[PDB]
Amino acid sequence: ATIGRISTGSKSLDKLLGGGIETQAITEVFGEFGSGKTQLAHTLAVMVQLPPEEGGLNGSVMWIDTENTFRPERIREIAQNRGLDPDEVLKHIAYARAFNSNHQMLLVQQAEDMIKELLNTDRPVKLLIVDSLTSHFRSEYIGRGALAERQQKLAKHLADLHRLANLYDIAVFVTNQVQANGGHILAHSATLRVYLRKGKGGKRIARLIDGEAVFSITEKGIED
Ligand SMILES: CCc1nnc(NCc2ccc3[nH]ccc3c2)s1
Repeated sequence: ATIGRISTGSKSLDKLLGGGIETQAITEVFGEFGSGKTQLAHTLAVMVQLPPEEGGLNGSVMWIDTENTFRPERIREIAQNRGLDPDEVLKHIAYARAFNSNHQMLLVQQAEDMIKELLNTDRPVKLLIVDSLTSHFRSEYIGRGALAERQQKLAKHLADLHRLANLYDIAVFVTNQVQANGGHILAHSATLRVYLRKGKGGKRIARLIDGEAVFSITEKGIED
């Protein structure tokens, strides 16, 4: 399959990304609590449902929530202000809450069954969100003595996600909380790392890790 791109809603961020986030790729966004990672996730869950002329892929979405932060009301707001029908947009998001890191891993296997079911339809899965990818792994494997096993489980989880992205032509989008009092970047595992932070006057700033884009959080999700 060719590489598809999903617009983020921000022309600034799209330019930094070369057009949007890529299918057949894992995009990892990391930053402090409150930097706006979940707002970018909510916006992408709407954008992917637009036609390609508007930066979408006419796609379905699968969302794995580890922290109870998915907000259907926010999806409705973004959809309404992107000229879509909010009921239709929500109908094409499949949502699940991961109870712990082992259940989170099983949900990715279940995701593959639904991906196969929609593969040959007019609304194939094009976006798989894991928000937040590391939180259960961090809370369940505390202490230096457990770090080796934590890394083992995380590496298998990421390999599973890599496989789905490439095999089924899906954009995988994962968030990761990293700050002074806790958090670890996903080493070299993601296809692409995006650092997100707050700036003066409520602006958000994005940089590619291994220019900068600037945008706001609005009723449209994010925008310049
Ligand atoms: C934990 C209870 C649920 N079981 N399923 C749900 N919603 C549908 C569903 C099923 C599998 C999934 N894999 C990733 C997202 C996703 C969504 S909610």
